[PDB]
Amino acid sequence: ESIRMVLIGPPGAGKGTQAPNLQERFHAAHLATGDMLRSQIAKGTQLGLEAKKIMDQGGLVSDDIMVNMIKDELTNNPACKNGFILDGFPRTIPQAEKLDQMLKEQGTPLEKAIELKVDDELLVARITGRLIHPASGRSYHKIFNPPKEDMKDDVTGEALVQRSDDNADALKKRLAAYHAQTEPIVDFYKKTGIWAGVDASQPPATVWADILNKLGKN
Ligand SMILES: Nc1ncnc2c1ncn2[C@@H]1O[C@H](COP(=O)(O)OP(=O)(O)OP(=O)(O)OP(=O)(O)OP(=O)(O)OC[C@H]2O[C@@H](n3cnc4c(N)ncnc43)[C@H](O)[C@@H]2O)[C@@H](O)[C@H]1O
Ligand SMILES: [Mg+2]
Repeated sequence: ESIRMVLIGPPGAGKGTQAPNLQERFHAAHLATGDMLRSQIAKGTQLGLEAKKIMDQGGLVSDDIMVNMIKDELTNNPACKNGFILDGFPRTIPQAEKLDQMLKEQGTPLEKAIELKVDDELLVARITGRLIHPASGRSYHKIFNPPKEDMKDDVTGEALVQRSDDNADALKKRLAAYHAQTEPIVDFYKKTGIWAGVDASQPPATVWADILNKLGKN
């Protein structure tokens, strides 16, 4: 129950769905930069308000902002001493290089980078059917993964919402940004030898068993 890892995948691939599994199993901290940004928006902070406009256009928030955010969480979040699951970070080559240097100075290098590979065609249905519980970050899908109490988060009973960047127009922008900016990082980790690919087109429990097999832990 110590892992230091990155989850990489296109929008809707399943990072947020699998992260709880990894978190349970390894008692690692789940560091999800999308959720962090959405917290900023919810607190109504100036960073949150300017990030929202970029997020809804399917753009990427500045590397400087994102690196600083993660630097602080690694440094002064106690939970990141067990290990951590990075979800949505790094998202660009500069973020990947700077993370590399941060973890070198701390002497705690990444063990695995798991790519959740899934064709883009499948991603539209996942995005447009998604409901989230804003408070926990938990995602459901109207077709593929329903709440038992529909439109209600099961674990709190609290209402589910749609994400404001979860539409086909923004998603086209999101997918392009992923192929242009994020997908090069997979090669970076291939060169460092910590990459493993997973078939994220399978259903959740099957992807999870695939991830466990690929972490060398099952
Ligand atoms: N480091 C950074 N640098 C720059 N900018 C940054 C940044 N970090 C964040 N940002 C910014 O913030 C924005 C949002 O970031 P973020 O929120 O991190 O978005 P993302 O990377 O686009 O990912 P998603 O959350 O959409 O996908 P997911 O894979 O986690 O999906 P889920 O598991 O819910 O699953 C999707 C849906 O399908 C479902 N599902 C999951 N798995 C399966 C399966 N196997 N089969 C069927 N249904 C499934 C779910 O139930 C759900 O309905 C960015 O676009 C950018 O603006
Ligand atoms: Mg997510």
